[PDB]
Amino acid sequence: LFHSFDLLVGKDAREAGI
Amino acid sequence: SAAEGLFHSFDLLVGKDAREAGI
Amino acid sequence: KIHPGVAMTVVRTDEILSENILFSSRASTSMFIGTPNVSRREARVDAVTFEVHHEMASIDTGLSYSSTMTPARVAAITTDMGIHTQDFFSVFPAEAFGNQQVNDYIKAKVGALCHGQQATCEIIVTPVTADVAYFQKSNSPRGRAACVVSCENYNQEVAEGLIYDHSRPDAAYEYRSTVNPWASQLGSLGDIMYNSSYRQTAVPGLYSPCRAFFNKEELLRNNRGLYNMVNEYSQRLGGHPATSNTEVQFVVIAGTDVFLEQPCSFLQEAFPALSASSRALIDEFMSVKQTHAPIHYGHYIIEEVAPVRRILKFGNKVVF
Amino acid sequence: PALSASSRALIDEFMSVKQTHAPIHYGHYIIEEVAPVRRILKFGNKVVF
Amino acid sequence: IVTPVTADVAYFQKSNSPRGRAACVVSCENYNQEVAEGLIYDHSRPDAAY
Amino acid sequence: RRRLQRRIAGLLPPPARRLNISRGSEFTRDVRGLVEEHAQASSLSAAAVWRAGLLAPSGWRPPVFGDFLIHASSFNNAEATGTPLFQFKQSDPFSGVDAVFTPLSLFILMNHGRGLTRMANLLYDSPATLADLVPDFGRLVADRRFHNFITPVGPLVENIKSTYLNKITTVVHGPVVSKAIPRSTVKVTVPQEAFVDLDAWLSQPCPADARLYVALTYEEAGPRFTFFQSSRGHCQIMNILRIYYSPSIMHRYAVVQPLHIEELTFGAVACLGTFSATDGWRRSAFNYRGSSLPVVEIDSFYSNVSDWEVI
Amino acid sequence: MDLKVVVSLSSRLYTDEIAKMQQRIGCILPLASTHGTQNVQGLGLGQVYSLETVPDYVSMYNYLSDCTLAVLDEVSVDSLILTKIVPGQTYAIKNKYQPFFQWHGTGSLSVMPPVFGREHATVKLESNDVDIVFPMVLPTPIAEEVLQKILLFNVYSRVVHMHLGSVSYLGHHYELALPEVPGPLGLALLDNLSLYFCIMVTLLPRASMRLVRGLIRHEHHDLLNLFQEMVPDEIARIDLDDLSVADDLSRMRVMMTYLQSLASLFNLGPRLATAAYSQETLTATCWLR
Amino acid sequence: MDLKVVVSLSSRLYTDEIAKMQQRIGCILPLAQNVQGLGLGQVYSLETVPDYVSMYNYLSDCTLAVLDEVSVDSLILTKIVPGQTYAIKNKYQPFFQWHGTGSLSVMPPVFGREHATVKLESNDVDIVFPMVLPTPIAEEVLQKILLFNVYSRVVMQAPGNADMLDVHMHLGSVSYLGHHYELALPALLDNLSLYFCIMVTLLPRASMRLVRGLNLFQEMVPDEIARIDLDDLSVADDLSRMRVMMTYLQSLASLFNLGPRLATAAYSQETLTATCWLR
Amino acid sequence: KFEVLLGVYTNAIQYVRFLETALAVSCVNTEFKDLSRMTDGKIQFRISVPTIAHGDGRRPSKQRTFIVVKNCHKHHISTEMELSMLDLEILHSIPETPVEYAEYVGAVKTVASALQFGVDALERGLINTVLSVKLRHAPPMFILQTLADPTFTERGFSKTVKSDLIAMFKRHLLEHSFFLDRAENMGSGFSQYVRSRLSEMVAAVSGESVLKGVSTYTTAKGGEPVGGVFIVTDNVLRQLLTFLGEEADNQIMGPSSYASFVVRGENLVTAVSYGRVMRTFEHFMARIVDSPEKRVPISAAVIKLGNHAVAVESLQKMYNDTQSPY
Amino acid sequence: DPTFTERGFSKTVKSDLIAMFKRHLLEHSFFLDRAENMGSGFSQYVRSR
Amino acid sequence: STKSDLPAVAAGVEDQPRVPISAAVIKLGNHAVAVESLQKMYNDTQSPY
Repeated sequence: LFHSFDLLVGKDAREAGI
Repeated sequence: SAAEGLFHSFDLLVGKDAREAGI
Repeated sequence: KIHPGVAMTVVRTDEILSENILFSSRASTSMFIGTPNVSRREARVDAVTFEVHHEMASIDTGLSYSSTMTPARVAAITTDMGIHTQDFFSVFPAEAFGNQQVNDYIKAKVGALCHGQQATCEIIVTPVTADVAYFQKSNSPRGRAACVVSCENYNQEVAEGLIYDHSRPDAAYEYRSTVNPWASQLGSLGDIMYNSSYRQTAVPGLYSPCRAFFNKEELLRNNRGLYNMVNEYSQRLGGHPATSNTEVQFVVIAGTDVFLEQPCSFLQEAFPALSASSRALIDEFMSVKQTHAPIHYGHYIIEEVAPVRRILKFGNKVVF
Repeated sequence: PALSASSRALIDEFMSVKQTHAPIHYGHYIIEEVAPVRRILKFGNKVVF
Repeated sequence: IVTPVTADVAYFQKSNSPRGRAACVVSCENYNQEVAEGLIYDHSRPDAAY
Repeated sequence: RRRLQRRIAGLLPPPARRLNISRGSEFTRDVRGLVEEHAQASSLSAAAVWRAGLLAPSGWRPPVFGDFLIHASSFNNAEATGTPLFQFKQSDPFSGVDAVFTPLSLFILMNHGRGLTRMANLLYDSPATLADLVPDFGRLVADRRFHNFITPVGPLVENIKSTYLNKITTVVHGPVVSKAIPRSTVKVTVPQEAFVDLDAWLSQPCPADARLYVALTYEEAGPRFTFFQSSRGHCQIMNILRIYYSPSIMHRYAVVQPLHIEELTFGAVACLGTFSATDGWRRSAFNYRGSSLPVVEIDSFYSNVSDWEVI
Repeated sequence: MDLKVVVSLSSRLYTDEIAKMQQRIGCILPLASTHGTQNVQGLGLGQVYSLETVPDYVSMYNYLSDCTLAVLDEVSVDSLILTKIVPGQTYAIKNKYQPFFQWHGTGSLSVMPPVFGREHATVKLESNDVDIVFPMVLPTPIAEEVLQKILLFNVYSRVVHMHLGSVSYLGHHYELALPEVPGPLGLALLDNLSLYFCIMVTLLPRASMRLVRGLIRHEHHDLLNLFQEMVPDEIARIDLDDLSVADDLSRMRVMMTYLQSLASLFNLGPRLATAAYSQETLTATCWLR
Repeated sequence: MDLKVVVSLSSRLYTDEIAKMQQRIGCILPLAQNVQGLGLGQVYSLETVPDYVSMYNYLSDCTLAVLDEVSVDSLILTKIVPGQTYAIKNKYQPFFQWHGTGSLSVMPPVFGREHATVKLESNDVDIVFPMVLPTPIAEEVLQKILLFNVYSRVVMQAPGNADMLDVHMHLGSVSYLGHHYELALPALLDNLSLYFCIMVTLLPRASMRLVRGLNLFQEMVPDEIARIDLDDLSVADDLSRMRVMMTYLQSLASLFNLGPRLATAAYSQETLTATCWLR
Repeated sequence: KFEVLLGVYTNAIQYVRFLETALAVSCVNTEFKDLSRMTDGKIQFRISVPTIAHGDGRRPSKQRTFIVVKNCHKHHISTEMELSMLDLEILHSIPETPVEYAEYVGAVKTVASALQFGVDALERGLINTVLSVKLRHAPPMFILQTLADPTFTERGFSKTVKSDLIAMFKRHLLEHSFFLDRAENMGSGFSQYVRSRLSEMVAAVSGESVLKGVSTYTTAKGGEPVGGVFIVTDNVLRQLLTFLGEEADNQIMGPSSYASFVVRGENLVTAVSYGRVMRTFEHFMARIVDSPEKRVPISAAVIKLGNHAVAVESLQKMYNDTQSPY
Repeated sequence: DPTFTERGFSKTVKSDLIAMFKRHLLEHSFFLDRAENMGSGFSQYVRSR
Repeated sequence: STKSDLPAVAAGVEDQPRVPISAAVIKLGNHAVAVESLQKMYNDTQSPY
């Protein structure tokens, strides 16, 4: 999604993400 | 503002195939 | 050596260099390390003055307090904890009496570098009938204690009543209004001494410890919420500082190199130091710690309570 | 300062009760030694340190 | 050393100099003759302890 | 010759960058060369300090020099480099020789008629030619007009040796640098016994450049030269020396007679230059064959002599 | 020479403070140091001009002539950037000041402490409890009259006085703040002026009294209006003597050097030379004189 | 950087204009680009009275410029900055020698209008150059022109106390470092003499208000004739007197400082040229 | 009759690294860096707190989500390195004789010990600013002995609970300040008292925190996550390995988090490691010739406080290279 | 002890450093004869000193 | 570096054959100090230690 937001927020999608 | 804390991924350009202006 | 009509509440501050321990949990903050970049500043013909510049952005992740710091152990009491008083003929040099012949005579009878700091102590006038039981615990040097963090935040009018209105009784001593009237009301002798609104002709460089207990803005700075008033404590506020290493305690001009924090400005209370009324109760204190007399017939002795248990040695009678 | 005394009385009670003794009497006084060498003092068998 | 009779006994229980002013040797200054001698012999300024 | 070409290739200003707005594809390589020059003139590597040496010819200035011709007898060649020279105003139209004064020779000009004395009389043992060198000394300090005939020309940077007709080259205005084409930096040597730091006398705004002041005064013993160092401005330092001259206003009160306008005037001060306030003054020791005296050493001096402003 | 200090804030700037700073961009600000990064605690004139004490503007004059000078270019969140002023560099300074003194003469300007009231230039940060005060920028002919009004209220506190308090400018009249007691260094400056006057009252010539006598009785100028046709007897009793040339010339030599001393005594605060002041952009390309 | 300023000459010169410009090429010239108000000549015109104080205030206001080449259609000059240095020359018809003097004053020329001018007959304007001269010479000619104005006014009103020839004997010539210069003295300079006059006659009451401000110590040193005064004065006229007193004293004191004070390092008497930097 | 020169020695400069010291357990070094590029220093969090569904009909047990905005701390660090131009002049000149070749190599070493001064300045500047952040967000332990305990709060901040929380601050400021002093005055309560105070610090700090991830900074012996780090001075470091006695790991942490800075953080000091200073200046001299012819172990002691294996580390050694205040 | 050299050797550090000298003399001089005052804690006390 | 300075600092100390000498070794944790006494040497000379 045009950016590099993976290691700032983490790996999991249920706890965190965008 | 409402853009005080949010990232933005992309934009939506209104049918402008060679223009960067407008809404 | 004859008693005057008034008594005093002599107040000083005591510095202490404390080796501290800092704790912080893992992943407390996120940090963006910018690449270092160079810039010339003063292109001198002899030797150019460079500059290596850096940027870093640190965001606090943890919404609670994810870091704390304890004062672990004392290293050295850097101050005197002494007897050297403030000299208001240095603080307010602009005011003098009517005749000059009596003015220079008064300046002759009073005061107009081989130890540490000398701990310049303030003097607050009080009536003599203040009971000693107020003076034996963590209290404020004026009459009313500052339970203004207890009040509602961002409201000056209700907070002004619990600090200056004596129509309601005190927060601690619910049966009396003030331990002394000459320092606790809004325009008292103790209020025209160390407040902001009457120290206009003061020399700004010197430091008085009683500003933390009489300056109205920092009394009313603690009016705000506890989640703000413990935030502002460790935010390097330095609203009531003193110098690190000089002879006389000066107020620092926004000194950032010295690390310091003042709980005597945070919770607005002063601790009673080791006093007496004669040498006899002093020698009676060191002989019997548990069975000493805190009150003799006319005399008294106030055992010290402090964050640091300062050990005394008089000869070989040592107390803890 | 060394272990003085203004009278033998104040030094004959200091050897008994080395803690709660009187350091200053009415006119007399006793000054404990605080030297870097802690001297063993023996008066009879009342040994203080 | 001859001293007057009104010297306090609290002085003579603590590790001091036998004369009145505790001679600040390094506690005065470094290498002058107006600050060291001023803090050692001039009694217009009160001494280090008392 | 090839060494001269390879050296003149190094001392060469870079060509200016081009923008070809007319063509299109050349603008791409123009901005590509621009970002290539910027990224290796900004990032932490040796290519960053490489671009600091080309100097881009407001940053750097070549200084001016003061070329004067004196006698070798009034000069001592054994001195160190940065010696603050004092040229005297000559009254003759075509003289050619000018009376310069090192502070040691100035000291023996001062004291003759009334350690710095030991070093001064060990380098300049003869007082006859140097009291003869001025036309008049006692009346010119009596009328209090000696200050306008003393002008400072800054520190020496290169002295060409001579048996007679000695020539001194001094930086009068600008950054004090040595004159030799192999480069060196001249340390200004000022003797400590006439020097003081004024902040050691005062006992807070961090300045850009701390200046160096000379204040010749008319003391009742005789002439006294003082090399003042301060953190402040010219209109500031005259007020600071107004506070410092506390026995001077008492002496001025001492002279009841107003018509004698000699004793109402108490010396003049002059701003000699501006050195690095951060890289402060060092104490050094200029040696002679007999003794060694403590000499205040100042580095990185930017000289601009001011006029004699009267206290 | 990238002379670009970044004054980082301790805490986040609020929006009304952001608009208050961004309204005042390009104004004169004094720095405490010249080093590569400073802090807001130590910035500005607020360390010497506090709400606590008396406003003593003479020590502020001396601090301004001592400390380095800067103008403000960037205010962002959590940080503001300042640009130093060195001799040899031309800067753009905009007249964004609340006492509106127009620089239509394009003369030498003067940096002045805010004598005209704290409240218009008390620009507030509640990020950190600091009160930056902007020093006022005004031309030299108004600078000499505000300095003489500062030096005259101290001498006319004992003995209408609205003409003494308020400034006299050709366009407008603004009221300035006058403290009753000047302070230590203002009284020191007035004491230096008093000792200068008490010494040089006897170092005045005697033909000028004959000039003012003959010109008030013979040819009344516009400049002789201050006496309102009145002469004291002091003028006659220093006109009881005969006039000479040599002692008058010597008295005049020491008079010129003493009035040079008076000139550099009154010359307080840095002076900046303007060049091609643009009225429409309200900015002026200036170097430090 | 670029610093070469061209003055827009609309009219082409004749040959004698080229001669009169090439005589005085090394001197300085002020500024306001336009050609009418390019110099100090607008004060020395027939439009305004030759007053001193407004001339000096303009000269301290206006920037200076040194010129290096003169053409027939372009006046090429480089302006003055405090950054770098320029080479200037003493090419004034009142001649003064810079034998090793490190200080230079730029005073308005009180040696007469014709002594310092270049008269352009074909052009619209009559330009002048301000006097560049060493500072002891400057303060000396200030003294000897100021007292000449005062001592000439006193003999116009009543010459029974001063004499025109006796004050012209001492005030006709300055002497500094051997070079004995002459003062061509013949109204001009009346504003400054009147300012100084009213100021020195207004200082006694100012000094007495100062000694009553804050005692007998500093009250002893005034003389017994300058001490005795009647202390009976209203607040309004005295307030105005002290205000205009320190006003004209500030004007007088900043006047006795000689403007942007040039400084030189090495003067070549062979070439009449010295390196000059702004100070 | 000679004078001997017995040797001339110099000290090596110890290359600290923020990702080598144990203070980087407290700060994650992420690969996003949009917020420095972003103008506004805030970031808006959409957190979601659970709540207990009420059983009674007192009030409806609504959902709860907080929209909290967190403003970032953008810091600027800047030293200077004065370098003399008469070394720059021989930097630009090409050498041909061994006297000027020795002078050229000496001036290159002078420049290579200026860029290395810059790297060792900003690396200690980075850790100094990190330490100054963690002293800007750390209220003291005598507050979090009570305020981090929900027994006083979360009933509503009334007048009364604040009026008792102030007086309970006053007790922990007295009976519990200078805790390592009381451990000396106490007898056989040496070990468990300081374990009690440390575990109370860990319980008072380690709570609800947004923006979580994988178990960063594992050790080597057990492999557990490191909970926190204890920055201390050297005296308390020498004491607290005796009051505790034994450490969990042999002063080794094993973090595979240091993998994206072994390429990114090493090639910044390798380019000034004197292999590359001489190489780049040789390349510039070649251009001047061209001109006229045309994972890892981490030294950090690991103690055990119940379940959480925090680390202890003293940076006094780092601050003592500078001879500055701690 | 580096904490007392954290700051510079100023004028006031040279007072409490003298006081710490005299304190260390009054307490920790003769570290061995006061090790014999206890019998159990000899080895750890001497190992500490 | 330091390792490249190791044969330069060790001038001839590394290139020596090594014999065992007699002393008593205390281990003070990580250091292993060597206690020894020379009074048996000073009492062959009838001279004060």
